[PDB]
Amino acid sequence: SDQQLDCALDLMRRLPPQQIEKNLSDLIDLVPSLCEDLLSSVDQPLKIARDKVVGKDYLLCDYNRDGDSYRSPWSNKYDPPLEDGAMPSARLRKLEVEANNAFDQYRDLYFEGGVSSVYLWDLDHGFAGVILIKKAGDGSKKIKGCWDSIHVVEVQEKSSGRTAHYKLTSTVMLWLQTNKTGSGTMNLGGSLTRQMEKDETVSDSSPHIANIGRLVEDMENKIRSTLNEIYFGKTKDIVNGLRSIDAIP
Amino acid sequence: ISELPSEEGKKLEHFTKLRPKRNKKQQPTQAAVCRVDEGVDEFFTKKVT
Amino acid sequence: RVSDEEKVRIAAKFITHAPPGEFNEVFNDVRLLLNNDNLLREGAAHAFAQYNMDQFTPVKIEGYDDQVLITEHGDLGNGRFLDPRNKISFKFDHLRKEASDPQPEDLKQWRDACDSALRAYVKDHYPNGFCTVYGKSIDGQQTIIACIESHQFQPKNFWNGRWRSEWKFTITPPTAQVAAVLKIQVHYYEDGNVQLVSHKDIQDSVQVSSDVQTAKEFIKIIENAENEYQTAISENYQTMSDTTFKALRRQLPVTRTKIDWNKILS
Repeated sequence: SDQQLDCALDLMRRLPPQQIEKNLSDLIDLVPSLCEDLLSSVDQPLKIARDKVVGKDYLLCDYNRDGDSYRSPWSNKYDPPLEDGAMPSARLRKLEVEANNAFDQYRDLYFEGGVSSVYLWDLDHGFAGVILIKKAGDGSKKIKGCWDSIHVVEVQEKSSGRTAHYKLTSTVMLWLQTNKTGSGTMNLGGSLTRQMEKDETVSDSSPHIANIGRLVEDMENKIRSTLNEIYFGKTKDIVNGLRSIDAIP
Repeated sequence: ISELPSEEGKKLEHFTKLRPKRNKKQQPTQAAVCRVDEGVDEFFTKKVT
Repeated sequence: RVSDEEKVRIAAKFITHAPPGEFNEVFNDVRLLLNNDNLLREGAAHAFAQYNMDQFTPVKIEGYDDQVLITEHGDLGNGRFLDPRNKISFKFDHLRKEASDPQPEDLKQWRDACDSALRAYVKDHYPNGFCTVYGKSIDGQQTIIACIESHQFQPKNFWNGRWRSEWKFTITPPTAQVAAVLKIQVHYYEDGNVQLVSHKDIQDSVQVSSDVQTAKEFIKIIENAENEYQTAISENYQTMSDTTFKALRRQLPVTRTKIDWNKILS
């Protein structure tokens, strides 16, 4: 059933990524024993909830889910309200709020809009975080686009504490669609994932959020490039090898 | 019925398996809670019929 | 929880949503998860056949050197399919995708002519295309149905793609009402899962004359439509590239340099 999980994950590399939500819930119905793991391994399009209390938006993912509730990085409350959901230590909550600000500036500089959310949670020897970002297009040219970032980072502090080890697993979902007399309906969707593993110095001048940010930055810069190569280059070249306007020599 | 031929060479690797884990207190009631996606239904239904 | 019935309903659903060239993998995955082969055999049975018929799965019949498409228009019932070119029934295995037991079979002249012009057309424009033409009566009216399937399977480089076109010319001389569905799917799955899903509908009305004359007009009409479709798709890719994508994430901030995280955290 480590074997089952694999098959499950293999299947999800293959079913139209556009229907991940319905496919995942169907998949868990098929193999319930994989519920907890399927929910933390299968990426879904990010959703947005309003945080009434502060009237700000935030992003949803298994990592801020408990019961059927999601926690706001603003007010730190669960919604719907939940009796004793997982919470960061007050220490961690403090850093988390600081990672939220830090990455709101990141979001701004690189996306010039969109939403961001950062959720941290405690680990035995360090912590983990997930940095989430969503940016939609304008609908200029009747083409819809949405960009989804999911950066899940593990941080291993060593007793020295002069350094830490960082495991970043990064996903971006890119979603484009259009209906033109052309052409007709066209939906180009999916996601790329990549891992990094680095040791960085943790100091007052080089803090965790700086280290993590720099990783998340190298990574998106990379993936942005590959998304551009894959979507509008590779899948394009494939379409044009199925059929040719010009008669074949 | 039995296992059919695969021409892929190697198994696919799932990176999200190895991510950090977050223990919850209350487990999900449903996989979803409370559009990417447009045109995709009719791709699997549209027919000259 | 759910019944074993709902389990196969789910299993079947997944199979029919298998991407081009990936039926075998999706099948292996589902069968392991269901973990009940006679439940699979029983329950997904309809799925296998739909998949091949929907996908316009092509098959070689030993003896003929024209490949034939599995399509619901060729569905003779009871495991068999028709090959209108060579006028034969053949048994077809939906999991192995093999034809067997070719047997003789019983708008002839128009399907023939249309067929000829279409083979010509397919061999010119589709690198690995095949086609199949049916002439039949649908609820009192005589119709030509021209299916085209073409694909490229590159499993070793984690990608597959397929074009299908399906054209229905229902003939009421001197007019023919034209309907067509065009479908393209591309899947690239290295370190991810990106898919193109496209389809265009066509409704039109056209002139009709003699078998041979008419056939050529039909093929010239088809060629035209499939160019607009393909061209427009290429245009979409270009607008997506240089307009929409760039509006999602900048390549660098406006400062033309990477972020100063020291400054950020101040």
